[PDB]
Amino acid sequence: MKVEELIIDGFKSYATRTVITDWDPQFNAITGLNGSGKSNILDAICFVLGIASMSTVRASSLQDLIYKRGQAGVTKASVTIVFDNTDKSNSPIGFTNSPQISVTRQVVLGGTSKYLINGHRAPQQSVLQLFQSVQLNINNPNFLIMQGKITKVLNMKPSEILSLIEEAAGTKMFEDRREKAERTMSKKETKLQENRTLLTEEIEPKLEKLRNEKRMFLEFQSTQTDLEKTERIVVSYEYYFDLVRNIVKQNEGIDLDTYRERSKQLNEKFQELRKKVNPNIMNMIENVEKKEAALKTMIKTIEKDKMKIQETISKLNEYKRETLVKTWEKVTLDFGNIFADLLPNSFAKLVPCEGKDVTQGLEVKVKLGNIWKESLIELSGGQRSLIALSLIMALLQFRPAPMYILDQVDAALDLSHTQNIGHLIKTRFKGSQFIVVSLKEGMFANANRVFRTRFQDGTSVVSIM
Amino acid sequence: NSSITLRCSVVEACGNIVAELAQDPQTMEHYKQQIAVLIELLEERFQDSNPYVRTKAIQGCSKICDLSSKFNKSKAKFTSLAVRSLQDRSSLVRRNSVKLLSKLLLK
DNA sequence: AAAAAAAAAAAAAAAAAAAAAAAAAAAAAAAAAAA
DNA sequence: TTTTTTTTTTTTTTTTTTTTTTTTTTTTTTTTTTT
Ligand SMILES: [Mg+2]
Repeated sequence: MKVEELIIDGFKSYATRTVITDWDPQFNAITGLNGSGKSNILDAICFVLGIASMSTVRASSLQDLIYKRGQAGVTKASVTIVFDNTDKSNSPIGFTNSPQISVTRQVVLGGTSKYLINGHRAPQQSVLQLFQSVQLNINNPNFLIMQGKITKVLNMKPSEILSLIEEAAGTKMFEDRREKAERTMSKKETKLQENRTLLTEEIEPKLEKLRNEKRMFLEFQSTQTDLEKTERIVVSYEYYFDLVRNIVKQNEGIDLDTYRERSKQLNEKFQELRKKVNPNIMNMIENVEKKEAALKTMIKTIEKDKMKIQETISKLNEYKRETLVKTWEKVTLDFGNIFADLLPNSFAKLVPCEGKDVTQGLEVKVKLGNIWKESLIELSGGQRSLIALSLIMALLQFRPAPMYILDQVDAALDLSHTQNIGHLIKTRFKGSQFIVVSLKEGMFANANRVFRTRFQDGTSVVSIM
Repeated sequence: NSSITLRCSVVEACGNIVAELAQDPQTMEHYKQQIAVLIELLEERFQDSNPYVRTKAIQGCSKICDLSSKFNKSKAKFTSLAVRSLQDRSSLVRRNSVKLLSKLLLK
């Protein structure tokens, strides 16, 4: 995904529609005076790729990214980026049949942002999954060194140095999804446990009361048949026009008073069981029996579902660990060789922490000569810049991300190492689009494309120098 | 009942049940107070907590005001309730009150 | 020609992550006293 | 003259709360297709 056009509308120092074209796929270099808008170009690229923590875009809010906080006529802030797809090997999934991919993020005042791909709207998970497939994740980057953060890559905790190798291996998108999966499964597990204890306390007691009144309803239906036989015989015998004669000549000579008090003693049980049990309890108990059986089948399938998901993530963790070790060996070898080529008579390796495992975190260890540095706090800003640059280029040598953004990685390097970094990006590390902001001429004089940035009339312009 | 949906249901039910009993020769003598208590109930439901019930009340009042063979006394009270509720908190109840005022001004 | 269905937008409430601030513990450095 | 003890200061790590943004649910509005 080589960037071909970048369209910035209403961003931090950009008040108009600025369209930057003529991007060379090998090495682009942004220059200009101080306060011109170079890091705002890189902040626009970070913003179109998606940020959560707005301190890396240098804002305290989202309306702080619009021009003059949106209170100067430009009430919207939209960033458009266009990617070329003549190389289908680094193309994302599903977008192979489109030679150009446009992504735009818009934010207006008051509300929050909204994304669109190729003109058509999309939520943030779609564009985040689009950019997390060519390892262009901004929320945990292995390609973005912002301004003043080149001498601080070696100050990182071992989980972050592990996460860079994890993003190179391809398993960081599995790791954050696995942690989200465990959290979501815990929340749905306590919800299902509340539902199970509600089923145990509130349903089956009422179900056995329903079974009790079911068997009393069979008794009441026996008395129902008793009424519609005996009371029919009774009202036939006091009615006495030929059918009543035919139903008299089967039971000739039934005693009147005993039949009358038997009718009364049947009707008193009837006026009791009329307010005892409802006459439609059989369809009701069939309905709630089907509901309880389907409910318990659902709970069993949910439990087997959780067991299958848990055993599958436990099986995937082993392949994650094996590809992490296989990535880490090649990356630390190329780390040592690139640091030996940049700074002569030196070496650097990535080592698992003392006593713990490789998948717990990694630490940089630096050799200058034949002595091992016990702590890397005693190194200069230029040496730490070279170790950080050699680590990022080792991650390039494993699996090259398409866009490497470097905001002033040469602020602590001398005039020899700056020209050597420019030469090694122009010659050796082909295979990625480099967007470097520099002020030292030895870096952007070895460039294939140079964009000057200037401040005029209240806005910023980008001129192809 | 604390559910919003059942309150909006029964408010729309009163609105549709007054709005259909407008053809004359069986309405104003067969049921006279059962329809007046529902008109008064739709007037009282302008003050419910969730604004969807207020919106359903105003919409029922606006579909009452179309067919007028009777209850022309109630239209002035609907006008008073609409100009009172023209400055509520939700935009939905305000917009539907503008629609109700336009409906009673056209007719 | 009208009605129904689907998609998008709006409002209110809740949750998660990051940043800033605060507190506690550990280590280092300096000064003084005693054998 | 050296070691030990006490006090003070600084740095790092961990914890807590709030804010902003995002997500979820329901309802409303708009557009398109079918009877
Ligand atoms: Mg800058």
